[PDB]
Amino acid sequence: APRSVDWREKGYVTPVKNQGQCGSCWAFSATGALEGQMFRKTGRLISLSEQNLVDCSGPQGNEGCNGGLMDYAFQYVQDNGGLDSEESYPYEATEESCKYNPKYSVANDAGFVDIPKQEKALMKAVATVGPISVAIDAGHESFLFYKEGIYFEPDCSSEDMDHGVLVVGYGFESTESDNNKYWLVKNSWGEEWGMGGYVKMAKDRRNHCGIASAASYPTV
Ligand SMILES: *[C@@H](C(=O)OCC)[C@H](O)C(=O)N[C@@H](CC(C)C)C(=O)NCCC(C)C
Repeated sequence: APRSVDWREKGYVTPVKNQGQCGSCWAFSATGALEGQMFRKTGRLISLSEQNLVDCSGPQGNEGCNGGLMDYAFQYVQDNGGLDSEESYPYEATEESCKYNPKYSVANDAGFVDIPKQEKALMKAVATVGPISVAIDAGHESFLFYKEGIYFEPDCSSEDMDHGVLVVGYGFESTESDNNKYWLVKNSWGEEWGMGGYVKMAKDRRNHCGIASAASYPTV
């Protein structure tokens, strides 16, 4: 497979968003993955509504600002027959009653694919599909203060993930330790966090922070 992938250069990726103080990481991960697959299909990049997911995908198992899962979001879009655009259903960082309106739907999916729990399988998916939804252990102060370089947290867990994010590619850069490979990850904490809102997370370092343990994408 390729040594370097960046789906932002192919037009698959919207700008970095900010979930605020709502526990809706799962919705931002899911919209990011669906934005990529919809672009793959139609050639149009349209920002999608996280609030739509927060308010409306409870029946699929999500819990609004109290948490959720990207697969449940993908199941909602399939079950519901649509998902509204960001512009039409903007983000409020709080859970309200469902206000979905199919007239303003701009996306659909026919299910989702869970990737085997191996970084090699994740690499194949990123290389051939587009941006991929992933879960990571972000529960460390080092992640809060990340600025640049390849993120490696020795206390990171590969089994207990708490934050859904989006892999938009992978690459390499020479480092002191010769652990040079990284996943290119879009976060949802605004562009002031990390490197314009992105983090390079250690790749092929024993599933660091669990990035390959719960990876998936929607079928479009
Ligand atoms: C993620 C978030 O906003 O983190 C703060 C930045 C949420 O807390 C969240 O939904 N977490 C989620 C696991 C992620 C998606 C890997 C979770 O804890 N889900 C629990 C089960 C769910 C069915 C309610």
